[PDB]
Formats: sequence, structure tokens, C-alpha cells
Amino acid sequence: SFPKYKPSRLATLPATLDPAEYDISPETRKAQAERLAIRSRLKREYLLQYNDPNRLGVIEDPALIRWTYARSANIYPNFRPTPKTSLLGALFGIGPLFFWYYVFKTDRDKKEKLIQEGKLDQTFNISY
Amino acid sequence: VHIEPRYRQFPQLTRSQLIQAEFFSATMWFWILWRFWHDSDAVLGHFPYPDPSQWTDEELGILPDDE
Amino acid sequence: SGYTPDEKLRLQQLRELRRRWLKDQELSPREPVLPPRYKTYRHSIFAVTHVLIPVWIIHYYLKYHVTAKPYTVVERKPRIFPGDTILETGEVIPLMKEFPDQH
Amino acid sequence: MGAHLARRYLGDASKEPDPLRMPTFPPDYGFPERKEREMVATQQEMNDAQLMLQQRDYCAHYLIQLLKCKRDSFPNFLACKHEQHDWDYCEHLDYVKRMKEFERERRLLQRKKRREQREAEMARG
Amino acid sequence: DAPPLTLEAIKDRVLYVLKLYDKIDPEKLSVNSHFMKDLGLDSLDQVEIIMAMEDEFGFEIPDIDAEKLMCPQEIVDYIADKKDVYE
Amino acid sequence: MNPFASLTLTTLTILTIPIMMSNSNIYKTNLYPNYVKTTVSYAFTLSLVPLLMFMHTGQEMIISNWHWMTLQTVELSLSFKMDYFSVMFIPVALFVTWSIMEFSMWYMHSDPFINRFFKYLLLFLITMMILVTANNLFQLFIGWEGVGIMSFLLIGWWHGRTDANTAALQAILYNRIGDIGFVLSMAWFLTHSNAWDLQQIFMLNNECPNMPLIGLLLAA
Amino acid sequence: CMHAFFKAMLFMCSGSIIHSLNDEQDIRKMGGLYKAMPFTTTALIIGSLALTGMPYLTGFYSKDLIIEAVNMSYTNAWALLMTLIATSLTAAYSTRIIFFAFLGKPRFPP
Amino acid sequence: QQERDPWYDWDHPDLRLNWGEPIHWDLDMYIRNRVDTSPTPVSWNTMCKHLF
Amino acid sequence: AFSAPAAYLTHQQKVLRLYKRALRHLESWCVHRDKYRYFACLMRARFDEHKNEKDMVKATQLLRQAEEEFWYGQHPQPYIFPESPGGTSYERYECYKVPEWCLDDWHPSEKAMYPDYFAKREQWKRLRRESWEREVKQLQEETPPGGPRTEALPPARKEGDLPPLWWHIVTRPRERPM
Amino acid sequence: SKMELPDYKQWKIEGTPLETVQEKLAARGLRDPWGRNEAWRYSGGFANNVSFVGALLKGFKWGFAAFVVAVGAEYYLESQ
Amino acid sequence: IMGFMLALELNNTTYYLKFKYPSQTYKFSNMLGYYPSIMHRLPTYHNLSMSQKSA
Ligand SMILES: CCCCCCCCCCCCCCCCCC(=O)OC[C@H](COP(=O)([O-])OCC(O)COP(=O)([O-])OC[C@@H](COC(=O)CCCCCCCCCCCCCCCCC)OC(=O)CCCCCCCCCCCCCCCCC)OC(=O)CCCCCCCCCCCCCCCCC
Ligand SMILES: CCCCCCCCCCCCCCCCCC(=O)OC[C@H](COP(=O)([O-])OCC(O)COP(=O)([O-])OC[C@@H](COC(=O)CCCCCCCCCCCCCCCCC)OC(=O)CCCCCCCCCCCCCCCCC)OC(=O)CCCCCCCCCCCCCCCCC
Ligand SMILES: CCCCCCCC/C=C\CCCCCCCC(=O)OC[C@H](COP(=O)(O)OCCN)OC(=O)CCCCCCC/C=C/CCCCCCCC
Ligand SMILES: CCCCCCCC/C=C\CCCCCCCC(=O)O[C@H](COC(=O)CCCCCCC/C=C/CCCCCCCC)COP(=O)(O)OCCN
Ligand SMILES: *P(=O)(O)OCC(C)(C)[C@H](O)C(=O)NCCC(=O)NCCSC(=O)CCCCCCCCCCCCC
Repeated sequence: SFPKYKPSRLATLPATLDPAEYDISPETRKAQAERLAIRSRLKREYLLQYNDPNRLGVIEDPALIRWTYARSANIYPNFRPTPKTSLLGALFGIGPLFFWYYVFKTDRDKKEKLIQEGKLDQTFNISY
Repeated sequence: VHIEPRYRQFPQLTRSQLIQAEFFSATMWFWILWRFWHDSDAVLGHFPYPDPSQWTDEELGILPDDE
Repeated sequence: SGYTPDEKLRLQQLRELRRRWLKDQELSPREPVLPPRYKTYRHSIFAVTHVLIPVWIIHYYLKYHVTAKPYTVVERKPRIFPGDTILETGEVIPLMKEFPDQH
Repeated sequence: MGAHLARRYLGDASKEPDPLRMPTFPPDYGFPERKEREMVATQQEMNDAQLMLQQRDYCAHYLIQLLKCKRDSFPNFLACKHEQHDWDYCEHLDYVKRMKEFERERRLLQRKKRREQREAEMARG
Repeated sequence: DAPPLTLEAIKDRVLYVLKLYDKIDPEKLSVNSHFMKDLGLDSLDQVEIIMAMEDEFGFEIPDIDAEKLMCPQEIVDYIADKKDVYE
Repeated sequence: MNPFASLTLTTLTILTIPIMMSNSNIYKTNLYPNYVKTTVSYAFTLSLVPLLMFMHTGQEMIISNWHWMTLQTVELSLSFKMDYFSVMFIPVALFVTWSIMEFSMWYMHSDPFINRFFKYLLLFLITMMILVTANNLFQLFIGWEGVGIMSFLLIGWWHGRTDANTAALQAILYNRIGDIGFVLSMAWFLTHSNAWDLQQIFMLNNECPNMPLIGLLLAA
Repeated sequence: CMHAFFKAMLFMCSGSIIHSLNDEQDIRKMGGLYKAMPFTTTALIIGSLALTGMPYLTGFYSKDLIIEAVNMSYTNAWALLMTLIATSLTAAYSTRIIFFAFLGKPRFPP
Repeated sequence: QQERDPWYDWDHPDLRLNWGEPIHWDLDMYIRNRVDTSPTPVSWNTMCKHLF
Repeated sequence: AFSAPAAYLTHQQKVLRLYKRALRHLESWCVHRDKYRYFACLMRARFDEHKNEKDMVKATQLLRQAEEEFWYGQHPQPYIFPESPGGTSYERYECYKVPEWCLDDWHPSEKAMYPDYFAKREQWKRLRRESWEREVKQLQEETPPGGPRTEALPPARKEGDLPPLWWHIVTRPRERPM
Repeated sequence: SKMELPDYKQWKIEGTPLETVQEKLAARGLRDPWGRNEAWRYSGGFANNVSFVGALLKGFKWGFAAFVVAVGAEYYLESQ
Repeated sequence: IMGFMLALELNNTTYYLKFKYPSQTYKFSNMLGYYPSIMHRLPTYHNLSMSQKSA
């Protein structure tokens, strides 16, 4: 029939094309109800604090606190040197340095060889 | 001038805008015709294009093949 | 499917309050209580200031300060054609030779 | 665009001229007595007129006359029609001379091909 | 720039559209009529009615809200609230 | 002195004038858009004059009015190139800007910050004139980045619109890759020619090489 | 220079259409503007003619010479072909703007 | 957040987040000003093939 | 927007949303009004053809195939109203929306420039302060012990009360504030 | 001020592409109920519109007359 | 003139009561050649992912 749509990571699958949307279980309905109850509880808490006539300041967001903490201060305590971590660290932290060292070393060696052999166009090169 | 809004009807126009639009369309077409009458070479060219086939070997300096 | 009775009633009450709020947002005839403290003439004052004063300042700056140092203002030399009269030395640049004219 | 491109690409590139190497035959080859082109404008005159280096071709005298005409009748920017036509006609003649050079190159190349084929056939026979 | 909307203008426009609907009898149509309880339309008819109102007033009514407007008066109140019309 | 230099510099200066008045009661009033439009009209006429001067005798000049700093054997100064390109493009740009400012006076009538809109338009015009009249690579770069940043500010005119903010940053990103090319060209020209000004660049580069020309192409 | 002139005018006419139709920018919702808006109609027609190279408008004196020089030069064949196709497509999208914005029946809200 | 529903009464309408709900680890790059992963009319592989 | 969402969309709701989206995209394809009317009537004919269907498994499969057809045939550039989320005028006036708490930080001279407005504002502030306790009490009386199962809020049940959590809804900035 | 909505009974699909649409739908066995709500667009000042070629030649008639007059005047001046 | 004529014919074809699904060429042209999609999602995603995961 019609050509099928292939989802990617940067072009995700639409909800209307998800096969699980048309196979609904009675447990799926109660999962949806529980999620809605959680959202309603959070919304009630936020709205009460938000409409408080006596509140002055910032309504602290524990989710935001946890996100900023997990992004910075909780990384090293939960880091272990594994083969994957070691290899990725060695690559991303050493490979670029030696690649650039080789590139610049080769370029400058060629430049100095031409300078010594006296066949490099250096006229008008006053400012260095 | 105040133009009253219309609902489901053609909007109210103005004599000034009608005459101005007509005058400028007419100005453009007069200019095109006047320029084509005088400077028709700009569109159709001015000098003929030579046909290289009609140039004689004598004037092109080509000797007979046997020679 | 439709509003529940509670949804209908709350919407009615909220919309009544919102309309009252906007009506209160309307201003008063006295409201912007400010604290105590020809066409040719306007463009004539505009033209003398905005055009005349800058041109005076810039011409003074260029004639007496910028062009008082070498190579600050360099002009491309004027074109000279055959049969011309050089004004600096009263000279006459001769005409070209006869063209092999066609038609 | 043109049929010469089709002849050279979908055909005999050996018989068609090469624009980046033309001319390949001596200018007097087949011309018993050939006169050199005449230059009216002198180097000093073109230098004074400040002609662009691509405008300093063999038509430069008509260009100088056109520039002098346009300078003298400045407010009337429609008064140098004759000078403009003289410059355009000189450029047209120069272009048709370039076309004649191309055609001479083409038929000289094909004459050389015919002569070498005749020599090859004579040697074979 | 544009003239402000009024409650009477919104009501007139919605009833105008509804009288130009063929499945609604213009004689028995009122501002309190229910599209399905006393006009006999269905869900697809209500969808088309809401789309006609969207084209009329030049804005969109989300599906979560549009499914509840079962009355011309409800449509008028919704549009007035969204456009900040109080008179 | 001939009126060429004076009139060109006067056009640029009177363009800059209404920015000075952007801290006055006129900037606090509703006459500021009309004031800026009138200024652009007057600048357009004063630019028409040197165009007539050029159309007669083909007069061109460079004005190195202000010396900025001497980097040993490299001198940077504020220089303007009033040649065919500049004296033809300035009147066209001023004419278009005048018409656009009037149309914006009608079009942005309900905008709460119409005066800021007109100040931003005039700032863009100033930067574009700097770009066009610049005689050295550094001043040309000043105009380059100035028009880039004014474009950034004017695209994101409505700050509450996420799409507007993404569009502004996107324009900055692409013009910044262009600026990478531009800076490569500037570094090459200074290193190999000891100059950032067009006269010495043209005189010394009898055959320009691929590296500086490709830098210019990438920036363009 | 020539493009500055007529492209600025085209954008101003587009803005006039947008403003008169309550910040609508969709040619699918424009229509009937040939008679509805006379002056902007004639201005946009003149601009689109100048853009496409009408034989004696402001775009003829630059675009026509550019095309002549491209055809008569030692150029890239593919570049020449793409330039000609682009001229055709310019005429095409100018036609699209005029046809969908000014001709026909209205599509804007009542 | 672009894939998040626009017609819902979010607590942060521009970020399309609610107060107290968990925040994705890569919210910093999944904002509406940044990387978008919303579905497209044409499949990503087809887009890549046609463009390349 | 104004209405609280439910835990899930019913089959009828999904069908109606597909109907509206399909008609909008068909209108985007069919630019002219007569062509749109013709093909819209055909689309409604298809929906009415499948309108009466007792087998809900078959109905769900029909909806799934219709969704696939729509995704294949959707307009790449559908028409969007200017004020709608994809529109050109979307969120343009958000930088002009300022809150009334921002209003109350004004200098006394500024507030003196609007004597009548701020008297009404003080009345509104008093009305807000006099009802908060009743609002919170009504909210905590009517909630289930487990907590709110939905985002809906009750009206005022008494003749002197106000609907709980009303201030920001009622005093939200105008759609065209400046 | 305070514009009045024109009477809704005046909107009909007769003499309009909408009646052609209605005939095709009737042949197919269908009907469209939104005919008149669209029929406002096909009547009044929107009843007739120019073609694409007729739009380009907007001022050709007066432009050509002025051109003929100017050519005659130029020829007259050249002759005398 | 060829562009004018072909575009006018294609635009006049829009009035017919005929509906056809779009072509691959139409999708390529309408979606800007897919350049903004691919090249505004892929390289930006990889750069912003490297900026956190690696650096
Ligand atoms: C809003 C304005 C400001 C804007 C910028 C604001 C931000 C920056 C502020 C400043 C920051 C730095 C502070 C430095 C402090 C020191 C000051 C200093 O060193 O000044 C240097 C310098 C002074 O040099 P100097 O060494 O003291 O004097 C040298 C000579 O001896 C002089 O020669 P002279 O002996 O001939 O003298 C002439 C005399 C007299 O002049 C004239 O006579 C000229 C006018 C002639 C008019 C002729 C007509 C008159 C009327 C007609 C009369 C006859 C009747 C006819 C009637 C006709 C009726 C029709 O005038 C003067 O001497 C004036 C000197 C300058 C005075 C002002 C100094 C102010 C300093 C204030 C510092 C405060 C703190 C700053 C920081 C604070 C924090 C932000 O002054 C200037 O540079 C001033 C401006 C120069 C002239 C104008 C140049 C125009 C250039 C145009 C370029 C256009 C480019 C456009 C590009 C964009 C568009 C594309
Ligand atoms: C990897 C390849 C890379 C290629 C690189 C080079 C690319 C060159 C491009 C050349 C121009 C292509 C124009 C069409 C592309 C866009 C099509 C489109 O979507 O239009 C909708 C668009 C309207 O949008 P809409 O209203 O939303 O329509 C939506 C509908 O659903 C209607 O939507 P639809 O999709 O149903 O309508 C499209 C349909 C109908 O539209 C057309 O046929 C367009 C007109 C084509 C004209 C071709 C030349 C005809 C002859 C002209 C005169 C020269 C001959 C000699 C005459 C006498 C001379 C003395 O056409 C097709 O489906 C066939 C393909 C179209 C051309 C494809 C070109 C190659 C790229 C793709 C290759 C693979 C294609 C596979 C098939 C598709 C996938 C299954 O059309 C227009 O606005 C008209 C544009 C086309 C006419 C413009 C003027 C002529 C163009 C230049 C022709 C040559 C003139 C002379 C040049 C100088 C020579 C020296
Ligand atoms: C030379 C230096 C490196 C050059 C290449 C750099 C490639 C990577 C650039 C940095 C990656 C960006 C990091 C984070 C930036 C934020 C990303 C972002 O804001 O989102 C993308 C943002 C907005 O997204 P929209 O699509 O508009 O969303 C619409 C809303 N509905 O747009 C962008 O910034 C996209 C930028 C992608 C860069 C890819 C372009 C690279 C092209 C290089 C080709 C060069 C050819 C030049 C020819 C030269 C001739 C000699
Ligand atoms: C073109 C870009 C190349 C970048 C630099 C080139 C380096 C080579 C590319 C990467 C190779 C390894 C570098 C470090 C990556 C670590 C590998 C990894 O992340 O996975 C490890 C696996 O690593 C190991 O534990 C064993 C160590 C070696 C295995 C991986 C390296 C093998 C590389 C193959 C060598 C090259 C093959 C040559 C083929 C022809 C090429 C010309 C853990 O496995 P998981 O638990 O599944 O975690 C991944 C979650 N998705
Ligand atoms: P009202 O409450 O009366 O609504 C009645 C409904 C429909 C809810 C019924 O009560 C009902 O549930 N009926 C059974 C379920 C059902 O209707 N299934 C079929 C629905 S989908 C269907 O078959 C129609 C699909 C055809 C159209 C597909 C659209 C794709 C085209 C998109 C093109 C976009 C650009 C042109």
C-alpha cells in the first residue's frame, strides 16, 4: 500500500503511527490513570503555592534542583573506571592532542626545510 | 479618508487610488513602447552575425589541398 | 462530549470575574494625570542645523586639518584625451591620427 | 552554445580547433603577403585616457572619442549616439576577425588531416 | 487598527454562519439551541460547525475545548473569553 | 577644496546624527520616526550631489582622515574609498531606506517601541555605509560584523517568539562561518603583504593566491 | 542596484497585503486582491515584470546583459545550463505569487 | 519540547514543562531553541538519500 | 487550553480529531473553495460509510489504516492560523505581557499618575485577600483522601465565595497587552 | 460605525461554481451543506476577475494611446 | 516566456476537481531540499552531545 515511515532518533515516530496506541490493555488504562493522578497532585501543589496571596519569591522546584545536581555534583561519585570509560577517555582526551601535534609538527618542519633550502617566498613578510 | 469595514462584500475603493494605479500602469506601458520604438537594437541586436561557411578559402588563406 | 455542570458553573463565574477585571482595566477621563513640570519653519531649522552645521565642521576639518598632512586625501588624476587643453601649464594635448574611417 | 561544441565533443576533436591553443599554424601559412593590424591610439594616449587594460584593444581610439564626447556633453546623456555606434562597429569588426581566425584554423586542421590521410594511403599502397 | 469585537457582533456572526448551515433550520435556531439535543446533528456535524467558526473568526479552537461547545451561546462565550471581549 | 570629500563625509555624519538625539525628549515623543525619515531624505540628496560630480568627470578619492595606530610597519587609519562603487551605492541605499522608513512608519504604527525600531534601522544603515565606504580590511570588518549584529537584533524583534530567537542565532552562526573565512583572508594579507588597505594589497598582489581568494569567497 | 530597487518594492507590496489581511502571509488565503487593492496590485505587477527582465524596465539593463555575457563566455557548461533554468524558474515563481495572491476569488475571512 | 503538546496549560509555556515533573537529562539541548526530534513528513533515510 | 485533559482519548475522540486534521490538510491541498467543498464532502462520505460499525476491533483497524494514509498523504506545509502554535504570529506579543505584581513595584509618583486605577486595584487586592482561606478550605474539603485524580477545579458552592484558585486566570495579561 | 450584516437570504449558489459542485455531488449521491457560506465569495464585486494576461496588460490601452500621440508629435516636430 | 507559460498552465490546472497525492520532486522542493532538516538536526545534535558527554 502506502510507503512506510521509518523513525530515526532525530525524526521520531508519530503517536498516531505507533502500533501500541491501537493495542490498549486494561492495565494500560490504569497506568494512564496513575500518571494523570501524579500530574494532578503536582499541579495542585504548585497551584496552591502559586495563588497564595502571601507568597513572595521563587517557588523552589525540587525537580530542577535534582536535575542541576545530577548534571554536575553527582557525576564523579557515580563514576567507575571501566574498559568503555577508559577507552573513550583516552581517545577523546589524547587522540586529538597527538593528531594536532603531528599536523603542526609536519607543517612547521616543511616550512623550516623550505626556509633553509632558500626557496620559500618570504618577500614583504615584515610583520611577524 | 475613513474606509468603513465591509462584511462579506467588496471593499470600498477610492477614486484617487484607482486613477493613480491606472496612471502608473499606463506610464509603464508607454515607457516600454517608447523605448522599443527608439532603441529596438537593444532587444533584436544591431549587427548581423557572420556565417563562417560563406567565407572563401581564398580570403581565409587556405591553399588548395593538392598544393 | 460536553461540560459537566461544575465545569459550566466555574467557567461562568470565572468569565464574569474576568469581564469585571477588564472593565476595571479601562481608564478614567482624568486618568493620565501629568505632573506640572509652519511646516517650512520646522524644516528650515532642521536644514540649517542638521545639514549646515555638520558640513561647516567637516569642511573646516578637511581643508585645514586633514589636508594639512601628506597623502591624507588622494585624488585619482583626471582623464586626459587627445585634443585637450591642460589648464595647469596652458598645454595642448594633440589629437589622434586620422582614423581609417569606414562608411 | 553552438554546433562547433557538438562537432568537437561528439565527433572529431582532432579536426576541430582548440580555443586554448589556437592558432597552431603560422600566420603566413597560405597568406603570401599579410599586413599587420594597425593601432591608432598610442600607448601614451591610452595611458592618459586611463583605459581599462581589457579596453586597450585595437578599437581604443573610438572608445577614447566616446569618453571625450560623454565628458563634454555631460547633462545630455543621450548626445553620443554616433560615437557609441562607431565604437560598437569597431568591436563588431574585431569580433568577426576573431571568427575568421577560428574558421581558418578549422579548415587548415581538416586540410592537414586530409593530406596526412592521403600520405598514409599512398604509403600503404 | 481593526475595530474591537463586541458580544453582539460575535453573536451575530455565529448565528449568521449557523443560518448559512443547511442542516440547521433557520426558523427554529436560537442562541441556546443544542446541536444534538434539539437540532439533531452529530459529532461530525459539530466538528464541521467548529471549523466553520474557526474560518469565520480567523483563529483556532483546540480539539480539547471544541468538543464541549454544544451551543451557539457557548461558542460566543468561548470566543469572547479568548479575545478578551467584555462588552 | 573640492566639495567631494566634504559632501561624502557630511552624508555619513548626518546619518549618525539622530543616534546622538536618541537620548532626548524627541526620542521620548512620537516625532522621532518622522525625524529619522527626514534625516535620511536630506542625506540622500547630499549623496546625489557627489554622484553628479562623478558622473561628469569620473572623480574618485580616498580620505585617510584619522590615524588610529601604527603596528610597527603597519599603519591603521580611518580611511574612506569614495569611488564609483561607493558613490553609486550610497544614493541607492539611502533612497531605498527612505522609502522603507516611511512604509515602516505606516506599518509599525501600533508597535510600542517604534522609536527603537527606527533607531535600529538607522544603526543598520550606518554600519552598511561603513562597510561600503571602508578602504581597509579592518574597517570593512567593523562594518561586516556591525551589519551582522544589527541583523541579529532586528530579526529577534519580538523576543517572546522562540522561532524569532532561533532565526536570529542561526543568522549569526552562518555569518560567523563567513567571518572565519574573512579573518583567514585578513591574516594572510597582513602576513604576506604588510597591509590591510586596498591600495597596497592591489599593488603588491600581482597574482593573488588561492588561500586569500578562497577566504574571501567563503566570507562572501 | 537594480535588484535593490525592485526587490524592496516587492517586499513593501507583500507587507501591504499582509497588513490589510490581519497579519496573514499565506497565498492560499489571499485572493481577489487584483480589484480589492489596485495600487499595490499595479506596483507588484510592475515589480515582478522588472524582476523577470521586461525588455525596457530596470531589470533589463542588468539581467539581460548578465545572461548575454554568460552565454558568450568560456564558461562551465553546467553553470550556464543552471543559470538559464534559474531564469525560467524566476518567471515561474513570480507567476505563482501573482496568480495565487491577486487573481481569482477571495479566500480571506469574511 | 517541540514534540510536547502546545495546547496544554503548561506551568512553563515556553519550555513546555510542568512544576515537579522529572526533567530529561538533556533538556539543555532539547529546548525549542535547540535540537528538534519531531516527526517529519518524509522518512529521515529518504531525506538523507535525496539530499546526498 | 481552558479545559483539563483526561487520562486517555476515547475512540470517538480519536476519530473526530483525525476527521478535523484530514479536512484541514485536504483544504491545504485544495486551495480553492469549490474544490475543497467537493473533496470535503467526499471525505465525509468515507467517514459516514464507516460510521456504523459494531466490531470495535475492525473500527480500530480502520482508524489505524486511516492514520497511515493521512501520514502518507499529508501536506508538507499545511496552513496554520497566524496565532496557532505553528503560525507566523505565534507568541509575538509575549514580550508585551507584564504581570500586576510588576505593577505594584511602581514609584509613588507613577502610581499618582493613575489615581482611579489603583483604587480599583486595591479593591481587587482586598477581594483576593478576603477569600484565600475559604478557597483553600473548599479545596481540601472536596479532595479525595488519595489526592486529586484530575486537574479539574470546583466552582464556588456558596453565595459569597469565589471559585478556588482564580486570581491568575482572572487577571492574566490581555491578548494584545500593549 | 456599527456596521450592519447584510441579510443572509441573499447568498445562493446559483450561477456559481458551487452549483456545479452541487450537481456533481448530487450525481454521486451526496450534498454539501456549506454552499452559501462560501457563496458570498463568488458574488458582488468578486463576481468577475481578470486573467493572468489581462492583469499584465493593465494600462496598455491608455499607454498605447499616449505612445501613438507622442510618436505623432515627434514625427510632426521632425517634419517641421 | 517559457517559464511564464508553463507556470501558468500548471497553476490553471489547480482548478480541476481532481486530487492527486504529491510527488517526490514536490516534497523535495517544498521541504527546501531537506537541507534544513538534516543539517539543522544532525550536526547540531552531535556537537551538543559531544559538548556534554565528552568535554
Ligand atoms: C555627541 C558628540 C560626541 C559623540 C561621541 C560620544 C562618545 C565619545 C566622547 C569622547 C571620548 C573621548 C574623550 C577625549 C577627551 C579629549 C578630547 C580630544 O582629544 O578631542 C580631540 C580633538 C581635539 O584636538 P586638539 O589636539 O585638542 O586640537 C587640535 C587643533 O589644535 C584644533 O584645531 P583648531 O585650533 O582649529 O581648533 C578649532 C576650534 C574651533 O573650531 C572651529 O572653528 C570649527 C567650526 C567652524 C565653523 C565655520 C562656520 C562658523 C559659522 C559662520 C560664521 C560666519 C558668518 C556666516 C553667516 C552665513 C549665513 C548663511 O575647535 C576646537 O578646538 C574644538 C576641539 C574639540 C572640542 C570638544 C572636545 C570634547 C571633549 C570632552 C571629553 C569629555 C569626557 C569624555 C568621556 C566621558 C564618558 C563617555 O577634537 C575632536 O576630535 C573633535 C571632533 C573633530 C572635528 C569633527 C570631525 C568629523 C569627522 C567625520 C567622520 C565621519 C565618519 C562617519 C562614519 C559613520 C557613518 C558611515
Ligand atoms: C537528482 C536530480 C538533480 C537534478 C538537478 C537539475 C534540476 C533541474 C530542474 C528543472 C526544473 C524542474 C521544474 C519542476 C520541479 C518542481 C515540480 C513541482 O513540484 O512543481 C509544483 C509547482 C506548483 O506547486 P503546487 O501548486 O503546490 O503543486 C502541487 C501539486 O500537487 C502538483 O505537484 P506534482 O508533484 O504533482 O507536480 C510535479 C509534476 C508536474 O510538474 C511538472 O511537470 C513541472 C514542469 C516540468 C517542465 C519540464 C520541461 C518541459 C518543456 C519546457 C520547454 C522546453 C522544451 C522545448 C520547447 C520549445 C522551445 C523552442 O512533475 C513531476 O512530477 C515530474 C518531475 C518534474 C521535473 C523533475 C526534474 C528533475 C528532478 C527530479 C528527477 C526525478 C523525478 C522522478 C519523478 C518524480 C518522483 C516520482 O509547479 C510550479 O509552480 C511550476 C514549476 C515548473 C515549471 C517552471 C517553468 C519551466 C521550468 C524549466 C524548464 C525548462 C525551460 C528552459 C530552460 C532553459 C533551457 C536552455
Ligand atoms: C568552520 C567551523 C565549523 C563549521 C561547521 C560547524 C558545524 C556545526 C556548527 C555548531 C553546531 C551547533 C551547536 C549548537 C547550536 C544551536 C543549534 C540550534 O540552535 O538549532 C539549529 C538552528 C535553528 O534550528 P531551526 O531548523 O531553524 O528550527 C526551526 C524551529 N522550528 O539553526 C542552526 O544553527 C543550524 C546550523 C547547522 C550548521 C551546519 C551548517 C554547516 C554548513 C557548512 C558548509 C560550508 C559550505 C560553504 C561554501 C564555501 C565556498 C568556498
Ligand atoms: C571514524 C571515527 C573513529 C574515532 C577514532 C578511531 C578509534 C576507533 C573507533 C572506536 C574504537 C574504540 C575506541 C573506544 C570506544 C570504546 C568501545 C565501547 O564503547 O564499548 C565497549 C567495548 O569495548 C570493550 O570493552 C573491549 C575493548 C575493545 C572493543 C572495542 C574496540 C574495538 C575497535 C575495533 C578496532 C578497529 C577495527 C578495524 C576494522 C577496519 C577499520 C579500518 C563496552 O561495550 P558496551 O558495554 O556495549 O558499551 C557500549 C554501549 N553501547
Ligand atoms: P459522532 O459522535 O456521531 O461520531 C460517530 C463516530 C465516528 C464516533 C462513530 O460513532 C464510530 O465510532 N464509528 C465506528 C468507528 C469508525 O468510525 N471507524 C472508522 C473511522 S476512520 C474511517 O474509516 C475514515 C477514514 C477515511 C479517511 C482517511 C483520512 C486520510 C486522508 C488524509 C488526507 C490529508 C490530505 C488530503
